[PDB]
Amino acid sequence: QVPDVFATFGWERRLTVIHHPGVMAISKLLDQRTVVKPRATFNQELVEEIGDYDEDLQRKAQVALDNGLAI
Amino acid sequence: HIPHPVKYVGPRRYGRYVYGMNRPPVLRQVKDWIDWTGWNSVFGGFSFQVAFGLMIVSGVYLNNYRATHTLYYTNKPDNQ
Ligand SMILES: CCCCCCCCCCCCCCCCCC(=O)OC[C@H](COP(=O)([O-])OCC(O)COP(=O)([O-])OC[C@@H](COC(=O)CCCCCCCCCCCCCCCCC)OC(=O)CCCCCCCCCCCCCCCCC)OC(=O)CCCCCCCCCCCCCCCCC
Ligand SMILES: CCCCCCCCCCCCCCCCCC(=O)OC[C@H](COP(=O)([O-])OCC[N+](C)(C)C)OC(=O)CCCCCCCCCCCCCCCCC
Repeated sequence: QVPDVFATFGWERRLTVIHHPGVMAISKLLDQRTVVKPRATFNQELVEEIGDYDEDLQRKAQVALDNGLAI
Repeated sequence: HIPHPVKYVGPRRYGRYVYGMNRPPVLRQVKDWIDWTGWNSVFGGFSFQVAFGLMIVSGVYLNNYRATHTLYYTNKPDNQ
């Protein structure tokens, strides 16, 4: 059984709603930017477009794409 | 307004600039630029001057040349 919780947002002007305890835990976990990290996945179409702005990144991005890495 | 699609049908990317190689002709590039930024501004911006210029310069023929042969009481020379 999962209890409902109050989730509040804002510092001086605070808005309160009801929310899921697990969903709030995930939300705060994703706010730990140093721990949980976004990672990029490429496709050949977008790797080619990168070269128009950074040639070095295109070569490195190609390596990531060839190995199917989320990096 | 009425939601509509982007009307630009030209090339979305020329590729990385490499000492100006493998790029379209200059006039093609100018046309693509105006296509990309909209012809409505070009027509709107130039419309006022085109209208004023056409009207003033049209007087060269409508007000000056024609008029030289407009006065019906001028072709007649005196003592002739
Ligand atoms: C074999 C051939 C033989 C000969 C045959 C000759 C036949 C005749 C030939 C002549 C042609 C006839 C054509 C007839 C049919 C024309 C159909 C047509 O296409 O017309 C529409 C065409 C364009 O209209 P449109 O389709 O609505 O425009 C489309 C837009 O793209 C729509 O897009 P938009 O609306 O989004 O447009 C952009 C818009 C976007 O704007 C906005 O978003 C709205 C903004 C509104 C508020 C603005 C805020 C205030 C401004 C702030 C910025 C200020 C900057 C400047 C500051 C200046 C400081 C000093 O921006 C603007 O337009 C305004 C902002 C840009 C800057 C404004 C600058 C100031 C303007 C006001 C002053 C104008 C006067 C200046 C005078 C000089 C200086 C003192 O208009 C014309 O062509 C004009 C009329 C033509 C017919 C009358 C001609 C009469 C004279 C003919 C003589 C010809 C010669 C005869 C010789 C005879 C010998 C026998
Ligand atoms: C004589 C007295 C006056 C002298 C002073 C005149 C001052 C005005 C000069 C304006 C020059 C503006 C230069 C812009 C910078 C261009 C940079 C460049 O190299 O771009 C390359 C770029 C390369 O393209 P790109 O890589 O940006 O492409 C973008 C992406 N796609 C392909 C999707 C579109 O191409 C261009 O040159 C684009 C700009 C073209 C702009 C043309 C403007 C013309 C202005 C003069 C108007 C004349 C009107 C005459 C009467 C007409 C009557 C109807």
